[PDB]
Parts: sequence; structure tokens; C-alpha cells
Amino acid sequence: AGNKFRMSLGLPVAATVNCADNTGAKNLYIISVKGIKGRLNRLPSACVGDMVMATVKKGKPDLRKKVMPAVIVRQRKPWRRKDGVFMYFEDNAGVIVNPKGEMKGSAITGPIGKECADLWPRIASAANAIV
Amino acid sequence: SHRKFEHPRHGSLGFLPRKRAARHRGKVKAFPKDDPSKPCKLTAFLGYKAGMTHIVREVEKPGSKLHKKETCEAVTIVETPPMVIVGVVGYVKTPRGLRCLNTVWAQHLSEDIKRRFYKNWCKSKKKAFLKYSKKYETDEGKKDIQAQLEKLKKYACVIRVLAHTQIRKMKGLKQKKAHLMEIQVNGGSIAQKVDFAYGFFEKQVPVDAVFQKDEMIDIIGVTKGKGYEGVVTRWGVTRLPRKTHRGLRKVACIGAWHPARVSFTVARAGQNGYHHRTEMNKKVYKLGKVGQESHTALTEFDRTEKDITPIGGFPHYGVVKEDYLLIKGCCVGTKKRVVTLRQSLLNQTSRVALEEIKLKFIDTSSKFGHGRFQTTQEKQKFYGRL
Amino acid sequence: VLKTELCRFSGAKIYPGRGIRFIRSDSQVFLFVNSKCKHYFHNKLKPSKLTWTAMYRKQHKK
RNA sequence: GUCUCCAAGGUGAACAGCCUCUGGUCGAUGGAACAAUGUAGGCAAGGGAAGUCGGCAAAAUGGAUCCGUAACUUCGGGAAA
RNA sequence: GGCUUGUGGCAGCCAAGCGUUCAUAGCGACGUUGCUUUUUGAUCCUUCGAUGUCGGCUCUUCCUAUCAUUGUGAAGCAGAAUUCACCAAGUGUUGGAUUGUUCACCCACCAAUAGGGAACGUGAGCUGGGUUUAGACCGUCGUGAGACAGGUUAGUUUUACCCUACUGAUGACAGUGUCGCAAUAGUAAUUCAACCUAGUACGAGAGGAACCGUUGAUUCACACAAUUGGCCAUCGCGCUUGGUUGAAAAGCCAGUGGCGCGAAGCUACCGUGUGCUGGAUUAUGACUGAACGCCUCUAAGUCAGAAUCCGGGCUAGAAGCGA
RNA sequence: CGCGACGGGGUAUUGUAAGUGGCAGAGUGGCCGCCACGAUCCACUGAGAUUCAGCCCUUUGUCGCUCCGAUUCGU
Ligand SMILES: [K+]
Ligand SMILES: [K+]
Ligand SMILES: [K+]
Ligand SMILES: [K+]
Ligand SMILES: [K+]
Ligand SMILES: [K+]
Ligand SMILES: [K+]
Ligand SMILES: [K+]
Ligand SMILES: [K+]
Ligand SMILES: [K+]
Ligand SMILES: [K+]
Ligand SMILES: [K+]
Ligand SMILES: [K+]
Ligand SMILES: [K+]
Ligand SMILES: [K+]
Ligand SMILES: [Mg+2]
Ligand SMILES: [Mg+2]
Ligand SMILES: [Mg+2]
Ligand SMILES: [Mg+2]
Ligand SMILES: [Mg+2]
Ligand SMILES: [Mg+2]
Ligand SMILES: [Mg+2]
Ligand SMILES: [Mg+2]
Ligand SMILES: [Mg+2]
Ligand SMILES: [Mg+2]
Ligand SMILES: [Mg+2]
Ligand SMILES: [Mg+2]
Ligand SMILES: [Mg+2]
Ligand SMILES: [Mg+2]
Ligand SMILES: [Mg+2]
Ligand SMILES: [Mg+2]
Ligand SMILES: [Mg+2]
Ligand SMILES: [Mg+2]
Ligand SMILES: [Mg+2]
Ligand SMILES: [Mg+2]
Ligand SMILES: [Mg+2]
Ligand SMILES: [Mg+2]
Ligand SMILES: [Mg+2]
Ligand SMILES: [Mg+2]
Ligand SMILES: [Mg+2]
Ligand SMILES: [Mg+2]
Ligand SMILES: [Mg+2]
Ligand SMILES: [Mg+2]
Ligand SMILES: [Mg+2]
Ligand SMILES: [Mg+2]
Ligand SMILES: [Mg+2]
Ligand SMILES: [Mg+2]
Ligand SMILES: [Mg+2]
Ligand SMILES: [Mg+2]
Ligand SMILES: [Mg+2]
Ligand SMILES: [Mg+2]
Ligand SMILES: [Mg+2]
Ligand SMILES: [Mg+2]
Ligand SMILES: [Mg+2]
Ligand SMILES: [Mg+2]
Ligand SMILES: [Mg+2]
Ligand SMILES: [Mg+2]
Ligand SMILES: [Mg+2]
Ligand SMILES: [Mg+2]
Repeated sequence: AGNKFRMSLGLPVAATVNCADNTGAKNLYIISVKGIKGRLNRLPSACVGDMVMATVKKGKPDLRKKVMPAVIVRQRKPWRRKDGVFMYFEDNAGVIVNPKGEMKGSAITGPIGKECADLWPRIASAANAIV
Repeated sequence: SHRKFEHPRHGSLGFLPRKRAARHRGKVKAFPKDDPSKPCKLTAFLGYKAGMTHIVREVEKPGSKLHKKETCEAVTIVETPPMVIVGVVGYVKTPRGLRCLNTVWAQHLSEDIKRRFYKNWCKSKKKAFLKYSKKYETDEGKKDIQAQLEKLKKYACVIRVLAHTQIRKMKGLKQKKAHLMEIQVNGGSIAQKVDFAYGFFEKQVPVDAVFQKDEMIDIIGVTKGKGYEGVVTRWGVTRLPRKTHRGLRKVACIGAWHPARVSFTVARAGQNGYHHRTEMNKKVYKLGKVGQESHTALTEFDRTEKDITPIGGFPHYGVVKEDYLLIKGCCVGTKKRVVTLRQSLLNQTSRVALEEIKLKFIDTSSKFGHGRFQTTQEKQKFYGRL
Repeated sequence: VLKTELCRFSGAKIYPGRGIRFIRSDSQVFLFVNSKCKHYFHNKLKPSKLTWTAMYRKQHKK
């Protein structure tokens, strides 16, 4: 099995990423990252596969003014694969889930990173292309 | 009053003072514990940092995400031509620590080592060890030399050999003055150590006799020099706001009112780099023996005929032609800097230490740019022989 | 035999342990041999127009 | 700090800025190095005000042509919205 | 700052009662004994030929009355969680909205978001939002000039080259050089998660662990540049605006004209590698064993034992020393 | 005795030099197909330029210099 190796962190707090599911949300505003113990003055940051707490700044009214967990599926900051290749996506994206990692939506638009798929089987099930 | 918020201090107080090292060659502060039941063997070796490259290997780590997968990891090339034993020194255990009892030298010393004893070799008369070498030419003198060796066998508790590098064989270094150091002999009784040392007088000891493949070693040397440096770069203190009068690359408060003195724990600007360092647990991925396929960059999977040296040569170093070691990770010091290799002082039992390395690919593209050709022939064939 | 990829922009051979991989929004995968090809690709330059690229040479029968 | 007269060519709306001709001038103590700190000028992956009393500073916008232009209004404006 | 400690804060003794039963697992009414100077007062001893007067930022060190982490005792401790107490300050104690704030409050993360000192640490370190000059407005007060521990807006933050401290740099250390020993001083690692154990122990059920082991990660430290990323006056090559050399060609000027790429060098948790082992012990639980024919971890004598201590390792190397 | 100054090769950056030719080129002006103008395009040409200044190798080849000195130090 094994755990995922560290990745370059490209999404600090206040980052606004696209919503990759069909829940009705259009973007996700990151307010915190789970698992961060932190350092003085250091902004919490997330990478592909990290669970974050976010708010919907643009979308259906039912999803706004609320704090919900989400998972990052794409990022623009390049990160190093163990095979020495640096990868990056064209945009930053995430999907809204519940505290147990189950997708709130039912479909995912666009590809998702392989790192996120391994950690979240529910997200991988609804994914189209896993790269 | 107490500081508003808590964060760890910047820098380590265990590496003070941050001064220029009083030596250029890495000094062995501690040798491996001696086990008499083992055969006599050297514990250290000198090498020269040639450069870095990356390799690809298939990992065998059960329970790991990388199990049966390929990983790319940086390696450092250390050219390690055989060393020449030129003397032996014995120490006696005293209530005031180890004291040097006597030093016995070989009859013949090379010009390269003799240069180490002069500040201007060419202008001197080159009288070093001339009178000493004569007593090897008389029966009474030979008896005296043997008597000194017997004296070491009787009183010495620690035996070290005097060994120097053959720096002439690496023309890239542009240096003729060889490096000399004491290498401790571990294993066997004191008599065996003296016999072991005396038997190697004027002979060569290859790096393979000290180290081998897949073992953990310690690398000792002096870091790259960087001169006078400010606190932000030297100690890692955060920068001050943009609108700070008189500059922002500073420590704001260097101490409370009391004690009415600046403490030694406060970050201050000064010398950065050129510090003596001892780094542990560097795994040996490959040992290249001249005249053998191990010296080339061939692998069981990549059969391309090519040498370890990247096309165009190792930058600022040259072409590696002698024995070398491929060491995982990074090595202290600049290119061409002499480094000291030491056997691990700990008992290596972790799975990483016992992992069997199997290289798939060794990159030999040019490191003076975005190299895309592994061999000169490949480049020439690409451009229709150019 | 080693598995080597090809640069999508220049057509250069990419040896293991390096390379830049870009995933376009339409799930297309692009492998670049260096930042030179990456920057030109993101600047919307066509390889067919650059003399040194393999695509240019194939079209011009070089 | 201190009144006023004469005022070439090119670019351009323009005695704007940039370059040039007539005329004037190289007058600012020099030499060797290229550390920290500084002053002045820059740039920067991913994020984008999370910094800070406060977007301070900087960045972004910028010319011209065509289209198009809301609330409000004292009917003139707003408007280069 | 000093004396004092009423007040503020922290702690103990007695045992009425609470606690289904049951004074003392956990609490302690009525009383009573103390500690503390991180509250505010009391005083007016020092300073008015001046000790720069709020807070934040930055940075180090110190304390323990211990929030989390290591080892344990107790319980109205089945498990899980929680509570009380002991040795313990080695390591850590965060990102934000509103407020000038200290204080507070909420959102979120976390193993945890404990409390304090250092001239209410720290302005020739910054900042100047507040307070606390001169301009100005409001309310109330005053006949008025004007007043307001009321509100509001604008309002110059000077000097180090001296001595010391601290940081590094030469030199001195009795010919010169090489290789070494070494007193002593400094010192560093840290916490979490997943898998397995295990849906097991325990429990009516609900619920629900742990050591070993494996694989990663956080904070930190020291290096390093193969790869990716960043920086250009390589003024390296190309492109290009205005001017200019009669054109072409080739250049130059606009203090780096501008733009694209850009090796080298430097460099980033934005990249990569590495980060250690014995001894003696604390709490505590025990062995043998009297005093006290029994009993008893204690009196003599012993054992196990920790984020402890000392050493080792790592950094430095003395008007120290050896070959 | 190697070093040093050129040069060559290796390596790398940019992206195909100048000159010549073209029955390439939107077209246009003269003459009786020819002549002239024309940004750009194609061939020679992955060409040319630059490449240690802190890159690597080095006579195939060229050239120079190999040491005038000064200050001290003794059991
Ligand atoms: K946190
Ligand atoms: K403080
Ligand atoms: K660093
Ligand atoms: K900062
Ligand atoms: K400077
Ligand atoms: K802000
Ligand atoms: K009191
Ligand atoms: K006063
Ligand atoms: K000061
Ligand atoms: K003003
Ligand atoms: K001597
Ligand atoms: K020590
Ligand atoms: K670079
Ligand atoms: K040409
Ligand atoms: K060409
Ligand atoms: Mg902060
Ligand atoms: Mg603290
Ligand atoms: Mg030591
Ligand atoms: Mg330097
Ligand atoms: Mg200022
Ligand atoms: Mg390179
Ligand atoms: Mg005009
Ligand atoms: Mg003008
Ligand atoms: Mg940026
Ligand atoms: Mg960007
Ligand atoms: Mg934005
Ligand atoms: Mg804010
Ligand atoms: Mg803030
Ligand atoms: Mg505010
Ligand atoms: Mg502004
Ligand atoms: Mg308006
Ligand atoms: Mg009281
Ligand atoms: Mg009471
Ligand atoms: Mg006074
Ligand atoms: Mg004063
Ligand atoms: Mg003062
Ligand atoms: Mg205590
Ligand atoms: Mg219970
Ligand atoms: Mg502490
Ligand atoms: Mg006080
Ligand atoms: Mg104060
Ligand atoms: Mg001060
Ligand atoms: Mg001040
Ligand atoms: Mg202040
Ligand atoms: Mg103010
Ligand atoms: Mg006023
Ligand atoms: Mg009145
Ligand atoms: Mg004000
Ligand atoms: Mg000590
Ligand atoms: Mg059961
Ligand atoms: Mg021209
Ligand atoms: Mg001029
Ligand atoms: Mg300019
Ligand atoms: Mg790092
Ligand atoms: Mg007993
Ligand atoms: Mg006891
Ligand atoms: Mg014991
Ligand atoms: Mg050359
Ligand atoms: Mg040189």
C-alpha cells in the first residue's frame, strides 16, 4: 500500500479554485487545510489529494455562505513525480465532499491527478481520466 | 514580557562558531570502534568530488508506494584513485588521552607527497627525508627501523597508517601537491596491525579494499565558501517590513535591556560557508574499477556503450579515468574539493541500509546546458555526422 | 531497451529521469524536453514554423 | 533663489518624451576590487491583500479608429461610464 | 524599580454536608494558616541643567503555578473517553474576520492551540493606528475668553566613526613545515498519520483500544544544484520602435530602448540528500530483610526504570601538548 | 619543464548568417515575351554567431617565457 509522498504546495489559504463536480458550485475558496500544524506567519497550503475546508463564492445559493470540505484534484504548480518528471495541470480544481471523503456530486469534469485518485476511491470512481 | 507568539529559533547553536574552518582537508574526528576479532582493514579513504548526475532504478521496498516502480535520484561522483601507504604511527593510551609514540616512514617517498612538506617546492633544495631514507641502506639502520616497529607492537594501542593520494593522475585538479592523512587500522591484534601497515609501505590500497557497494558511509569535508553574509541568508531570520527605515535585512531586537550584553545566541552577520561538516548515512550505489565494466555507465537494462563522464566532461573538473564511487545524494564542498570517506560508526540494520541497489539508467548528457544526447556519437548521427 | 519519450513540441528524444509533462484541460498530455519547448508552446508558437523543430524538417523534407 | 528676448531637423496632436544639426561641452579628485548593510532601478514559479492601523509601496489601465454605454440628474450632465 | 499585599491571583489545615449507599474517588459549608508580585491600590525613597510615554512587528533567553508530547500512581478507571495526583520546562504551543488596542470574541486547523518574566524585555531596531502641542467640526458646559480620564479628521520619529558586548577577520602563542593529541565550551532533533494488530481485547448492546512491525508525513537543523522552477547587462543569439551614419551591408544612441529564448553562476519545502548510541538515575513498581519471633521496597544491602541527566557523536580547539 | 598566448576539437545557447541564384511572390509601371519596382519566400544553410571570463581535451599547427630581485629567521 504505502502513503503518498510530499508534493509541492501551490494552493495557500485564500486560493480560489474551480469546482470540478456537478454540485452547482463554480469555484471553491480555501479557508484552511486539514493536517496542517503550521508555523508562525506560514499560510496553510494544499496540494492535489489534500482535503481542505472551503466556501462557495459563486454558485447555487444553497451552497453559499457555508463551510464544507473539499479535495484538490488539479493544480497548476508543478510537482515532482518519483520518476523524475514534473507534472502540472492547466488550472486549479477541486470537488466538494463530506468529512468521510464521499463526493457530494456525482460526476467530475476534466482529468484528475493520480495522487488524489489513490487516496480517495470515491473520487476515482466518478473520475473520467486519471493522470 | 513574554514573546507574543512562539516559533523555534533560527539556526543551530551546535554548529558554532560559524567561522572559516582551520583546515581544507576534512578531518576525521572519530574512527570506528575497533573489533579485534575481525581482519585488519582500513577505515577511511580520500576522494575528490567530480560532479553530480541522476540515475534511474527499480525500487524493491515491500509495503511502499514505490515497490516495483522506478525512481530518479541524484548521485554524486567521487573519483577515488588508490592511495599509497608511506608510513605508520602508533599511539599509547594514557590518562591524558592518546599520545603519539613514534612515526616510521617508508624508504621511498614520491615527489607528490614531498611537495606537501614545502611551501615553495621548486625553489627549495628538496632535502626532505633524504637523510631519513639513508638509514634504510645500512644493516645497522635497518635494525633500528625494525626495532622501532617492534616498539610499536609492544606499547601501541592504536595504529594508523600514513596514506596520500595520487593527485597527479587527475590532471583536472591542476595540483601536484598530494593530500596526506592518518587512516586507522581496525581488526586483529596490535602486532598484526603493525605487520599489516608495514607490508603496504610504498604499495597502493584501492578504494574497494575499504568500501564496497550498497553500504552506508560518512562524508567529511569543508562546505562551499560564501564570504561575509547577512543574518537573513546566514541564519534564516525573516525580513522586516518594506517601510523599515535603515534597511530590512536585519534582526530587529538583538537583546533585552537585561542582561546588558548581546548574547551568543543572537543571529549576527559574518562568515558564511567554508565550514567543516560531517554528514552521515550516504549509500554507495556503484563502485567503478578501472579496466572493468563497472567503470562504465552500462547497466543490465541499458546496453549503450558509454563512460561515466558526461559528454563535454564534468564541468570544472574534467574526465574521470580512475576508480570512482557513485554516492546517493549530495556531497559537501565544491567541484574538485578533496573529501574524506569514513566507515559508519553505527551498526547499519535499517532496510534502507540493507537494500540491494540495481541501477537501470545512468545519465551522461551534458551538464553545461539542457543536454539531450547521451553520447557524442548519438549527437553526430542526429546531425548527419555534422 | 530503455523506454524513451518524445517531446511533443520539438520531437526530441526524452531520456528517463527528466521531462516536463503538461495536462491540457481536454485531458491531452504534452511532454516537453525542456523549458524552451514549454515556453514556446504556451506562447502559442507552432512547431511547423520553427526551423529547428522536427515537425518543420519533416514538412520541408530536410 | 533671481525679470525677459531669439528658438533648426526627425518621430508625433504637440516649444511632450526620445534622437540629431548650428553653438557649447566631457566642469564635477582619481585608481583597484565587486563582502555585509544601504540608496536608486528591476524581475520572479504557484497563490493573489492571507501582509498591514489602512492596498502604504508597487503592479495593472493608458494613444488612436469603430461599436456600445446604466442608475441618477438642477436635463446642462453623469461619460473616456 | 524599591517597601507593603488591602485588592487580584495561587495553595494548605479542620470536617457540617454533597456524592444512589458512603465525611475525605472527586468535592469542602462554617472557620482558620499561608504563598505570589504576571492585577489594582497605598507610599513618595531614586530621576524634572529630560532614563523617549500605548500597542503591534521582529528576536533571544529565562521561569513553572504542565495545555500537548515521554514514564507512572488514583478513580464512583469494563472498553473508549474523562477526571485527580507524581517525576518532569527536553520539544512544541499555529492560520484568520472585527478592534490602535492590552483585553476580548468568533471562524478554522492542530498532538496541543498553557500561563508568565527579562526597566509593564525590545523607538540611535522599525512602525506611528492610539494617546499627548499648534488647524478644524459636533455635543454638553460657561455671559465670555475657553473647558471636557466625550466623539471626530489632519498633524517633521534626529545622531554612532567612541568604549564595551556580540559576530566574524589577521596576528601573537620562542627555527620552519607536516601529521596529530586534547583540557574546555557549544550542541538537536521533533511530533503526527496511514496500514497491520482488529472490528480483536473489553462489553448485554451500543461502542471500541494498545505494544511490535511496515510505509509516509509535520516542525526544525546542516548541506547540496543531476532534474524542475526563479534571477540576465553572458548586453549570448534572434526580433523590433524612434533617431542616426548618402543607400545596401554592418553598427551606434534612447544611463539595461523594448521584447522572446537564454548557458553559466547563484538559488527554493518552488528542487534534492542526511540528521546517531552507551551509562547512571527521577517518579513509580519490586527483591531480600530486620528493627517489632509476624509483617514490611528500607533501616544495612539490591533490581527494573523515562521527551531526565552524563557520556559518546557533531562544531570550535587553550600563552595546553605530542610525533 | 611545464606553464602562458593563439588556434583546433568537445560541450552548450540562439534558430538558419552575409553573398549568390530562383520558371517562388500580392501586384504595378514601361517596351515589343523583354525591362524595372516589390515586403516576403525557397536553395546553398540545424546555418551563422557566441562558448570561461570560475566549462572539458589539446601542438595537426603557430608563438612566447622559464625566473634580475627584496625581507627575515638558530637548538
Ligand atoms: K494549525
Ligand atoms: K513582549
Ligand atoms: K538553506
Ligand atoms: K517577512
Ligand atoms: K552592496
Ligand atoms: K488587506
Ligand atoms: K495578597
Ligand atoms: K523628570
Ligand atoms: K538603539
Ligand atoms: K495631510
Ligand atoms: K621541529
Ligand atoms: K559533548
Ligand atoms: K539556471
Ligand atoms: K543567407
Ligand atoms: K537552413
Ligand atoms: Mg504574522
Ligand atoms: Mg513562549
Ligand atoms: Mg570529539
Ligand atoms: Mg565566492
Ligand atoms: Mg520611515
Ligand atoms: Mg548545468
Ligand atoms: Mg507629422
Ligand atoms: Mg519637441
Ligand atoms: Mg509571483
Ligand atoms: Mg505567474
Ligand atoms: Mg485573481
Ligand atoms: Mg487583513
Ligand atoms: Mg494579521
Ligand atoms: Mg483591521
Ligand atoms: Mg498608492
Ligand atoms: Mg460613476
Ligand atoms: Mg486575597
Ligand atoms: Mg473555605
Ligand atoms: Mg539625568
Ligand atoms: Mg537621553
Ligand atoms: Mg537610554
Ligand atoms: Mg512542578
Ligand atoms: Mg466506567
Ligand atoms: Mg518549555
Ligand atoms: Mg510587574
Ligand atoms: Mg517597556
Ligand atoms: Mg533601545
Ligand atoms: Mg526613535
Ligand atoms: Mg514602543
Ligand atoms: Mg497618529
Ligand atoms: Mg490639536
Ligand atoms: Mg451657551
Ligand atoms: Mg487621529
Ligand atoms: Mg559539555
Ligand atoms: Mg464479543
Ligand atoms: Mg540595413
Ligand atoms: Mg550622439
Ligand atoms: Mg527606460
Ligand atoms: Mg529543502
Ligand atoms: Mg520481605
Ligand atoms: Mg525506592
Ligand atoms: Mg539499575
Ligand atoms: Mg576555443
Ligand atoms: Mg583558470
